[PDB]
Amino acid sequence: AEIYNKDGNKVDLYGKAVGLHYFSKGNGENSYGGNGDMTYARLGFKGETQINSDLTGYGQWEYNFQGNNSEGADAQTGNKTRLAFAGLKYADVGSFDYGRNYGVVYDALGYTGMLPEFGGDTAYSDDFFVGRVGGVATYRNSNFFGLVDGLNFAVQYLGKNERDTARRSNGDGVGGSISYEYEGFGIVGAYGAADRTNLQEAQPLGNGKKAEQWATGLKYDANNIYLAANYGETRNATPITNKFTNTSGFANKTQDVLLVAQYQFDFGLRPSIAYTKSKAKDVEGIGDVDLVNYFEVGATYYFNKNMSTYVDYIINQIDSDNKLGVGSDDTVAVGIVYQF
Amino acid sequence: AEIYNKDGNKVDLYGKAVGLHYFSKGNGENSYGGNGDMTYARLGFKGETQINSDLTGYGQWEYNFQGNNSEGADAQTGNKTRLAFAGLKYADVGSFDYGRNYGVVYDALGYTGMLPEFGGDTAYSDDFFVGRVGGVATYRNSNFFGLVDGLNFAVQYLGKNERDTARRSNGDGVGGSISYEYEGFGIVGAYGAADRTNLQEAQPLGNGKKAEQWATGLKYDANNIYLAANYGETRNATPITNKFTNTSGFANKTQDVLLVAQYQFDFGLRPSIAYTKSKAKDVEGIGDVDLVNYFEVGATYYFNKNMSTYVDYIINQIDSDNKLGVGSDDTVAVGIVYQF
Amino acid sequence: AEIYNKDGNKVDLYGKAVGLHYFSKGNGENSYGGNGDMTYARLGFKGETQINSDLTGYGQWEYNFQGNNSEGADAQTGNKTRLAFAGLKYADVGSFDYGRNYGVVYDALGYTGMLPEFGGDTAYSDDFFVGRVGGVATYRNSNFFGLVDGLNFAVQYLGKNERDTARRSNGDGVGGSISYEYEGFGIVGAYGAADRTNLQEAQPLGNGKKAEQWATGLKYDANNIYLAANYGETRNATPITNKFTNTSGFANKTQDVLLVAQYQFDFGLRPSIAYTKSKAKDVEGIGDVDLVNYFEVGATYYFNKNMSTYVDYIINQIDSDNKLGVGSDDTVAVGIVYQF
Repeated sequence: AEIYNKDGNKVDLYGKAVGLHYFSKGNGENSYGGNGDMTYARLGFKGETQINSDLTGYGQWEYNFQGNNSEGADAQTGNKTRLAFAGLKYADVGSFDYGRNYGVVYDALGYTGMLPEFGGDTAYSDDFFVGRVGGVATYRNSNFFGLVDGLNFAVQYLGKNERDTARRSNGDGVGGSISYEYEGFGIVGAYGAADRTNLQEAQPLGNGKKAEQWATGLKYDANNIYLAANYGETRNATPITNKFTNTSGFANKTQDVLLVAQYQFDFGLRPSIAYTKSKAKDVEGIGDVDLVNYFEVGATYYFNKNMSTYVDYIINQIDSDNKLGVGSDDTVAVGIVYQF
Repeated sequence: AEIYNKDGNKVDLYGKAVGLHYFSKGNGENSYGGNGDMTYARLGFKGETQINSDLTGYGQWEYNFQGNNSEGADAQTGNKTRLAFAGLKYADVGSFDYGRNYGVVYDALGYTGMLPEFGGDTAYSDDFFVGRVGGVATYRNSNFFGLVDGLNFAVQYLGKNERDTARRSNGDGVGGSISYEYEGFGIVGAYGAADRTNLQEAQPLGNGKKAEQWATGLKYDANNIYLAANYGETRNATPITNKFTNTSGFANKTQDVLLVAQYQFDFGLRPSIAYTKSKAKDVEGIGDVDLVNYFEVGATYYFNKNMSTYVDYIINQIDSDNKLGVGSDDTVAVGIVYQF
Repeated sequence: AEIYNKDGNKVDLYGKAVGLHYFSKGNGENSYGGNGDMTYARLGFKGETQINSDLTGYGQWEYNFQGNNSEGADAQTGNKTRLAFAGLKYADVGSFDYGRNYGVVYDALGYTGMLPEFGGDTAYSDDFFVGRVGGVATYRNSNFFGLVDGLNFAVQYLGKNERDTARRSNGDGVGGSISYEYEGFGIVGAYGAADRTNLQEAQPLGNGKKAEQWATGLKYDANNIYLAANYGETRNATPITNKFTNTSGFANKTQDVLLVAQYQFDFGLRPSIAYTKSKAKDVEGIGDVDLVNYFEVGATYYFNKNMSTYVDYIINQIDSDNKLGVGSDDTVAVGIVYQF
């Protein structure tokens, strides 16, 4: 909600309270999304100030407050800053920003990250260029310096992040993306490669000294219709865990497919149909293993722009004999969102 | 403070900074409220959007930021989300919301939770239906579908919450409350019962497979006068700790009484007089033991609606030979509140 | 940003997103400021309500959200409440507030805490009266009851804070400051002494039962020019660590000097030149050792009041044979700030 706007500076304070609950059988240990209360809230700000006609400064922060913890010792479980960055946009020269933000390969995966509650399985956090990461400097150009309507690109520099955990770490790397949008149609190509840290290399699963990730996407976005598809692959970048051995590391190789089809009725109802499948290849020990594999059917109903509710239903196709221990049960999420 | 209100959506961003200090003798280990700096702040939002004349969507989040921690490792001590839920209210049909919110038995205990700094001792957090809990779906009806002015009820479904701690856990249960308000007078009755988790049962104190809590309340609220009284009981629901043995669990049984008398002078001064006593029965090993027992005398002075200061004084009636180790010293809280 | 102002109550919600990165060689273990992503954000509120013509109530809270943590287990690293207090100001009688706030000796050190990214090295947190501490009650008087323009003083009472750590702890103490400002010129004198806790005394380094800190400051602030200087000393108050022995405690004695010279060009550029040196005397075992010692050259460029960027460069004068293990390498900070 734009709570402030004076002297060329406008501040949008935004947030939401999401009552949420997952239904899966058993202790949801073997299901797709788990089970039980998953309530949470978000609070963030996006500011933008016009330094002059061609120059704009801007910043953004967003935090995640779990609403399913007790007020006891576990009270902070799941809380975190999702985004934190500042930047400048100059005329048709492009924008530049630095901070915790989205990796460039997500310029592609974004296409199918449209499910009511699930989806976007391959867009992991602190996992190089596919989701939100810290220490990324991003340059973006729109309409090719204003010379080509619809042609955009981006290059991104990822600074080394040596964390206590191999999962949340990364070495230096570069990434880029090129996309093109013509009247409802959009196509993207994105790619990044980075150094792996000592600790990532000291891991049991996955083998290499460089991580890679690319994804391409195609979409048709117009006339109440949204159809999108993604295909990408990765080398030693996707994190996996053998639940049996309690071993961990990264998939040597994966091939990822994501399809989404949705329609927005005029009265508020937006049905969703989706398909996801990410399979790992050459896992040291297992061979080829599915990591994610399911059909999604769900629907969101918008009361207006501040209120909505939805049911997301995962029809898990993973099978009980999955070598890594990946869960095979179904999950149903029901939620009620208020937002501003 | 209502910082936003356009297109039927109004956002109230609220909060407070409370400079607070407790005075108790010794290391306040044996006193009622402890001793020393207890400064803290609150930040929350309450939004409400009119989807149409009969339908309203709404959400709320509130957080607690301790102001008495260092900026060192202990910096997060005491921080937590207090409330987080979204919901809908439809015409005279009632409201429904889901998230971290107040258990229904507090519809009763609320009556006497009016002290300047203390009071409301029996309304514990993450303790089934008496205080704030996670994963509660609540239906509330006002004026009996609009057919009976002043007659309200509520039913609430509590979802299992298996936490790492027996204190912060709960099984599934249902609760309800009926209250009636006629011209300054109000009466309430509230009740809930729930399953106890394995871990709650594995505890040294308390014995059963079901937790119960009911409370009734009576109040006279008009003419600058506020007089209220509560009486309730519980089975295996109230958490207790033997300080000697360092044993823990729940009271098999308790009987709780709370009385409050206050007056609001026209110039800002609101004196308070209260009495509280909660006694546990059949504690495995001790027999009957008082858990809370005191007189309260205090006063709040309102400079206006954003500024106030108060002194709350607990005249502890617990005695030094209390079998559980419950403290017997007095405590005096002084505080200065700014809020919006 | 003043997001609210009605009925004599105005709320200023403020914050910033700072994309930040440090450049130091090696693993920045031996450099002055470290190395890598240091992105972060701030969110705070300052409220003020006019109770009547002579009386004002007010409160403030400010929090620090690190933007360089993953969304994993380390997500909360560095987060904390910086300030949290409420208070009243009455006519020319003075103001009083209580909560987590700035120690009075900082009324002096503030003079030179003006560097783009570094500086203010002696103004440690939870370190008695020099930086932000919890449980301080502060009385401030301006213009000597309105009888002497430019003459101000303050007295401050610090309540004992027994934390789990000797570094973040303190006993009771009192502090005061007197300053005088005449047309661009300002002079200050500040002083405080406090009890040290058992745990502080149980430490390997430093010896005494009372901590002291005083600093004097001189400044010339006018005509786009800012020149300031500080000199202060401390007894058993400054925290130090022998990196070799991994020993810790407080410096028996230190002598601190800080000089700053800056100029604000009309077009937005504010160059900075500074010098800092804090040396410990009588360290048990080492003798005299420098703790901080460097030249700073840097510059901030203001796009407007909401957007700026800067480069701060530390020319470390500490030498590689520093007895405590204090780092000797240089550090360069580059940052881009959006704020409101």
